[PDB]
This record gives sequence, C-alpha cells and structure tokens, in this order.
Amino acid sequence: ARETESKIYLLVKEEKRYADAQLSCQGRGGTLSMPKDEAANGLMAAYLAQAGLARVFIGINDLEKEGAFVYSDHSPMRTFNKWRSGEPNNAYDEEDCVEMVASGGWNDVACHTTMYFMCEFDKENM
Ligand SMILES: C[C@@H]1O[C@@H](O)[C@@H](O)[C@H](O)[C@@H]1O
Ligand SMILES: C[C@@H]1O[C@@H](O)[C@@H](O)[C@H](O)[C@@H]1O
Ligand SMILES: C[C@@H]1O[C@H](O)[C@@H](O)[C@H](O)[C@@H]1O
Ligand SMILES: [Ca+2]
Ligand SMILES: [Ca+2]
Ligand SMILES: [Ca+2]
Repeated sequence: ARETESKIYLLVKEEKRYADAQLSCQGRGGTLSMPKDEAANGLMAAYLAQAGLARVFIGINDLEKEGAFVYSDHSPMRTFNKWRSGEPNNAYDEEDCVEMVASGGWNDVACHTTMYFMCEFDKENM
C-alpha cells in the first residue's frame, strides 16, 4: 500500500471493468483513487510502476456528460490535470473512463476495458 497523512492508496491486482473496480473500492471502504494534486498523482504513478505495471484504472470519468470529467466522488475536474498530449480524445466515441500509465499521465479509455485498479481510502473512515 501507500499511506499519506490523510489517505491510504491500495493497488488491487484483479482485472476488472471500471464499474466493477469502483464497486470493489466502495466495498473496501473507499473509492477509485482521485489524483487531485501532484503529490497524489506522482505517488499513484510510482506505486503502479514499482509493481511492474504499465497502467491501472483510476477514479476519473466522463460517463454522465460527454467531455465533462469528474472524479469518483463526482466532483468536477479542476485546473490540475495530467492528460497526455491530445487527451482526453474520446477515441471512436467510446472512451469514458481513465487509465494512469507508468509515467503518471492520464488517458481516457473504453470503460469495458479490463485492467488492475487503484483504490483510495480516507483515514478518518478507516
Ligand atoms: C500516522 C502516520 O501517517 C502518515 O504520515 C504515515 O506515513 C505513517 O504510516 C503513519 O500512519
Ligand atoms: C491506442 C489508443 O491510442 C490513442 O488514440 C488513445 O487516445 C486511445 O485511448 C488508445 O490508447
Ligand atoms: C503506455 C501508454 O498507454 C496508452 O494506453 C497509449 O495510448 C499510449 O500511446 C501509451 O502506449
Ligand atoms: Ca461518452
Ligand atoms: Ca468520453
Ligand atoms: Ca484516449
């Protein structure tokens, strides 16, 4: 795991679709991880890369309104982002969920893709 002053991050090495990944994180007491700042973002990227992975699902999506991205707590995307160049490109009009790659950058992908995923937990809830 990884643990900051306020959050715990957990990499779950089970291949799931985005929605199953989110429900798994919720049942574990949290949510898909939400990189809202540089510290959290780099921490998640270092974690998945240390585990030998190329990508994981994180908690960002534009499922409800195309092009309106939100975190897994439904709060909106703010000024901070780590989109790779040209992303989010809604490729083939079917990309509504977000992967983080080992560099730390973000790419939108189809939500019916399967991959490992990262949860985040608030320590006041744990
Ligand atoms: C209360 C402390 O909180 C964070 O700073 C962590 O680095 C430690 O593991 C400890 O749990
Ligand atoms: C292989 C494809 O390459 C780019 O178009 C990305 O924007 C897509 O999401 C996908 O990764
Ligand atoms: C590792 C990265 O994964 C993403 O899905 C791709 O879109 C990028 O080109 C890159 O290969
Ligand atoms: Ca869409
Ligand atoms: Ca989209
Ligand atoms: Ca994309």
